[PDB]
Amino acid sequence: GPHMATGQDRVVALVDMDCFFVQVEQRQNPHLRNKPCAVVQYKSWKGGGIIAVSYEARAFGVTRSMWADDAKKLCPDLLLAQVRESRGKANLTKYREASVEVMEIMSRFAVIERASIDEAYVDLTSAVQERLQKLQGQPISADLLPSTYIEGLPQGPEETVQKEGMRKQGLFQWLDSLQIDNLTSPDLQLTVGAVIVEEMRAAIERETGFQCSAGISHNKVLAKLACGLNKPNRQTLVSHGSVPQLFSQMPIRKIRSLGGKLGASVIEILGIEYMGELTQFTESQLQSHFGEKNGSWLYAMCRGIEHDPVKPRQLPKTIGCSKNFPGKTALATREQVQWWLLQLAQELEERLTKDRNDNDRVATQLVVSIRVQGDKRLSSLRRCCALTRYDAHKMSHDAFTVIKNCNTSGTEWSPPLTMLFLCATKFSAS
DNA sequence: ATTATGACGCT
DNA sequence: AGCGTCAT
Ligand SMILES: Nc1ncnc2c1ncn2[C@H]1C[C@H](O)[C@@H](COP(=O)(O)NP(=O)(O)OP(=O)(O)O)O1
Ligand SMILES: [Mg+2]
Ligand SMILES: [Mg+2]
Repeated sequence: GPHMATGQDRVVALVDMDCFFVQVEQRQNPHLRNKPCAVVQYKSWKGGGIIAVSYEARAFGVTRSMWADDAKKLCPDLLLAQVRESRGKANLTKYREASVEVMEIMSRFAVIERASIDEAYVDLTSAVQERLQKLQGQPISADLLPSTYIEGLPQGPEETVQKEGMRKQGLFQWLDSLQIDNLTSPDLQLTVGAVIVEEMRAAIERETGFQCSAGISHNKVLAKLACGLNKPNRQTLVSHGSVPQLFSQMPIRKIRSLGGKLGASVIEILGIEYMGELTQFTESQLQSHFGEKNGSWLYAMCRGIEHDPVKPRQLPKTIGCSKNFPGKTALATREQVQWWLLQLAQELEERLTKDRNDNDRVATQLVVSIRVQGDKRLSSLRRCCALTRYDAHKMSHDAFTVIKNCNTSGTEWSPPLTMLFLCATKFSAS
């Protein structure tokens, strides 16, 4: 009763750009705007591999990982923008720089955690407290929440046939039920968080041209889940009270970290399908199947409770360059391996020198990873060496020295390499 | 031949 | 340190 935590202590948002690489290309090329469009990498094999898809193109069934030639069968008028190629490889610099634009705007509002190139978590607890104090007892107008969905609403008892009418009816029920004179009300705190996130999203769109979606809840897992509920160009508030019904039909795999083998094991060992079904197990039972850490996490998460903090980190902690060499193109000679290590190392040096100038830090460790032909894993081997100078020839020579004894017999390289990966790690202030 | 590349856990 | 998992 009075001592059971409810996981309502924080306001956390997850902001995620809508079809991000597509919007970057559409801002640059107005002919692509408001059209079925996708971003592709590498044209020669099957038209290239799609890595981002506009919502207009998704309506035809175009998806990430599809070959462009196959996407064109579903959507003959599909427009395509190609990732830049430099030194024989895809180069993602344009999208990293667009990401920095968005992250720098978000960081004006609150401390962010960079979770991917196109999304960040926001800890809004302090910002909400401040807004609630300057705005004491004032009601919250629906006009301050023009793109917000309240998950689970409307419920109960004609315009509720179009989606915007449903959105507003749900929002009206929520606001009509708020206790606005209670500064410690979790529901009120989430609502003010949503007001701030509307402002944040308006600033992003105003200052970059890019649209995004967002989730607002009490922790990162619920904010991430909420964000996807009403994409694109909308934000969703998931309250603590909404959790039982939301989770009652929510496949386990939809919760972040449960989309792989662990979630599969939860389903198979417990014989359940939905996140809410987890409430019927004791914490010790869950720890017995999934380990102490996972068991405690699952016990809390199925009740809507999670404590993982929004880490104060706007910048990536590693800077890496990778290229696959599939099928017949696998690297089979020592000259080949050395040339591609140099290409990767030259891109890496460019990115590292810029990083040192921008961010006052230097990487101190170089990690080299390879995949051997026939291995299913993303890395067949990983070895590190010191990164003492931002020099591409030195980095590539060192990488070759750490991996060269993976070569069983030469001039020749066997078995052939199907992936090379260089990663700079262990940054220190400079 | 689903690529480029991020974070973090385990031992 | 090096491998495994999960993610966009
Ligand atoms: N598996 C992958 N491989 C390569 N690039 C990828 C990728 N997944 C995503 N990207 C790149 C390309 C993506 O544009 C970007 C962000 O990924 P999302 O946030 O998962 N998806 P998006 O923003 O496109 O659409 P929306 O969020 O509206 O559903 O990262
Ligand atoms: Mg996105
Ligand atoms: Mg994303």
